[PDB]
Amino acid sequence: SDSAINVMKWKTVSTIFLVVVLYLIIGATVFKALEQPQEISQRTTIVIQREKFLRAHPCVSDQELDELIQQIVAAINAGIIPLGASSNQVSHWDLGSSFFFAGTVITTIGFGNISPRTEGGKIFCIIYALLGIPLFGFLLAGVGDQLGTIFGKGIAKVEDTFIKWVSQTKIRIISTIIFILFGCVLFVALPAVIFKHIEGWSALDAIYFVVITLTTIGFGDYVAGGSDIEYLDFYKPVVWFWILVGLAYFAAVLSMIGDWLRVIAKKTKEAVGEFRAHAAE
Amino acid sequence: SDSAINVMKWKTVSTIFLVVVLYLIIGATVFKALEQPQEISQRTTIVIQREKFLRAHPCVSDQELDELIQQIVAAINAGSHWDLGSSFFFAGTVITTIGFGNISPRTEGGKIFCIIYALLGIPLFGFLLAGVGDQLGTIFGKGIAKVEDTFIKWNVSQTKIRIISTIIFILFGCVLFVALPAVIFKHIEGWSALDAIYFVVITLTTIGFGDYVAGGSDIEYLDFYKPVVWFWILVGLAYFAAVLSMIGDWLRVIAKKTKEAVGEFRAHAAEWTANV
Ligand SMILES: CS(=O)(=O)Nc1ccc(C(=O)NCc2ccc(Cl)cc2Cl)cc1
Ligand SMILES: CS(=O)(=O)Nc1ccc(C(=O)NCc2ccc(Cl)cc2Cl)cc1
Ligand SMILES: CCCCCCCCCCCCCCCC
Ligand SMILES: CCCCCCCCCCCCCCCC
Ligand SMILES: CCCCCCCCCCCC
Ligand SMILES: CCCCCCCCCCCC
Ligand SMILES: CCCCCCCCCC
Ligand SMILES: CCCCCCCC
Ligand SMILES: CCCCCCCC
Ligand SMILES: CCCCCCCC
Ligand SMILES: CCCCCCCC
Ligand SMILES: CCCCC
Ligand SMILES: CCCCC
Ligand SMILES: CCCCC
Ligand SMILES: [K+]
Ligand SMILES: [K+]
Ligand SMILES: [K+]
Ligand SMILES: [K+]
Ligand SMILES: [K+]
Repeated sequence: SDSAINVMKWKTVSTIFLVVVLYLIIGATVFKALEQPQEISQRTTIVIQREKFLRAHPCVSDQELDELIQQIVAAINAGIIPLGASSNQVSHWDLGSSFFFAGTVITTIGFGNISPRTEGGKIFCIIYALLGIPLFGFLLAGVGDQLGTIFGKGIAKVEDTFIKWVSQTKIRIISTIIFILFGCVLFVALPAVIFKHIEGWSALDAIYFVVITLTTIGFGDYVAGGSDIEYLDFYKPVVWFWILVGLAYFAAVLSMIGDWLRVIAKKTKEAVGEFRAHAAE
Repeated sequence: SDSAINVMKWKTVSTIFLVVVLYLIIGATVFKALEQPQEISQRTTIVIQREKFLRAHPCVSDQELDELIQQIVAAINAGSHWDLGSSFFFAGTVITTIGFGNISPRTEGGKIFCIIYALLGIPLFGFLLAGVGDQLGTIFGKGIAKVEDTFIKWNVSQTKIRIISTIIFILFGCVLFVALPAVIFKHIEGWSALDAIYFVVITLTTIGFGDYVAGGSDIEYLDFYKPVVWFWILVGLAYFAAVLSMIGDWLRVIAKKTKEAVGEFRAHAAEWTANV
């Protein structure tokens, strides 16, 4: 009965699909609740700034002012500092910043502050990604293993001394607390602190940046290394290492969260099974 | 000997690490080769536009121009972006981890929710994309039963015909999830042929720079378009997940082969040099 299990499978995929549809709608409405207000205040007050300089200089043709801004915003995506007081500039595609970019491709973070303009750069980026991504995978997989076997020796010692007057599958609960507790210190708390100090971001922004980057979402609204500050270059390498090990960590963490849902889902599926079966007496 | 296998493992991780380091350096140098030129041409010609705009409108003094650009850079950090739909789109960029980021949260609350929404969303989406995988896999599973019947009752038989199947997967696959959608994008968005395919690959690999985004400009869109892209993403992401996984396995193989080919090169360099 091969098609008997296939009918069961399509029934599962579909309910999850609808759960995910529903999840997007909830999310959609909570984001627009949160962001539509500040957007409206900032759009009224940017038209306030506009009319102050629109009529304060009528001798500018005035259909060309919105065309000027289009030439600035188009050119900001390639990354420019168009000013008289700072017309000498650093490079976006120097030795290092192209090494950084290559990293955003293979990890699939893809911040995208810097991205290829040349038709060749795009064609190479496509080739570089398709071979790079799988390749990086194996490293991040091995970075997983090692870091796993490190914490494997770390729980042998702590599941020896906590052998008091002891269940097997309940000491699993105490281990996974030590994974999340120490884990959020090493790959989230401590690095966010460093970022707060070095970059000059808010406490929230750092942790946000940590999570957005290590989940490989990589908006790129904040980027470590991104501004022209000073930089120790003890710094930037330490971040490469952080990324290597942080991405490993979040891969597990997300995988745990995944399994918790599996469980929560059985429970809630059989709780509805109960709710129907009693349905008022 | 438990530490005997651990030393083997760290030896594996390291060579891969150095391969990946080396891969970034090659890549680094090919990107800078490619992009440092266009950067220099665009920086000269943006200072040409700057000094041209003082002269072509002398009404503007040099001191108000630097104040204007500060109000544009201020306004670049904001930009409706968060309408009914575009917040649904955003939520999608979070869970798929494409994360284009054309639209991103500014409010301290939006960031805090985004963190919570991502950590529970990402794993959840995974299961769907996993199931979308299965089904699409079992569809093409019936599709190869029929085509491995009519071609396996005659010419050159087994162990080479696996090579012909995986060509049919990639050939048809690149039509449905790369060629055909890029065409539609060329027509609808008005991108170049290259840009479409670039956008397809950048998005379906979940890299998601966001230098191009389907739906992103303020054009008349047909109500039918944007949903059809949601579906494409759902099934395209599934496809590329396998494709990347294949590419991964090819490397596994290429790596054994190249490891034993060096094993050969050494072994003759040996018993050609013992020959005195
Ligand atoms: C805007 S810029 O391109 O001109 N400036 C730079 C920006 C960032 C970096 C860099 O390497 N940061 C650490 C890092 C490393 C690897 C990965 Cl995947 C992610 C991260 Cl955050 C370097 C230069
Ligand atoms: C400045 S804007 O944000 O308002 N413009 C938009 C940009 C995109 C969309 C949209 O729905 N695109 C289809 C789509 C769906 C889900 C995912 Cl993950 C990716 C994609 Cl490309 C809508 C508006
Ligand atoms: C296991 C219970 C569910 C929630 C556990 C949350 C702990 C991890 C959060 C990491 C954020 C750092 C705290 C903020 C310090 C300024
Ligand atoms: C100084 C400002 C610090 C702000 C700390 C707020 C961070 C809270 C993050 C929420 C943790 C989510 C855990 C549950 C996910 C399953
Ligand atoms: C010891 C591991 C060797 C693996 C090297 C694989 C190199 C892949 C190059 C891809 C050619 C386009
Ligand atoms: C990008 C690198 C292309 C392949 C380079 C060859 C790998 C050398 C290490 C193999 C030793 C077994
Ligand atoms: C600009 C400094 C970056 C040096 C990189 C060193 C570690 C790379 C590991 C992939
Ligand atoms: C976060 C809301 C999910 C609701 C799911 C309902 C499935 C029976
Ligand atoms: C002192 C050890 C450093 C911890 C690794 C993460 C650093 C950003
Ligand atoms: C070299 C033995 C394997 C463990 C090494 C960890 C080094 C950070
Ligand atoms: C099999 C083709 C479906 C996706 C094409 C439309 C996406 C732009
Ligand atoms: C047109 C340049 C091609 C780079 C591989
Ligand atoms: C919020 C989840 C509801 C599942 C029945
Ligand atoms: C707007 C969501 C529809 C997905 C097919
Ligand atoms: K921008
Ligand atoms: K991204
Ligand atoms: K991005
Ligand atoms: K990603
Ligand atoms: K991404």
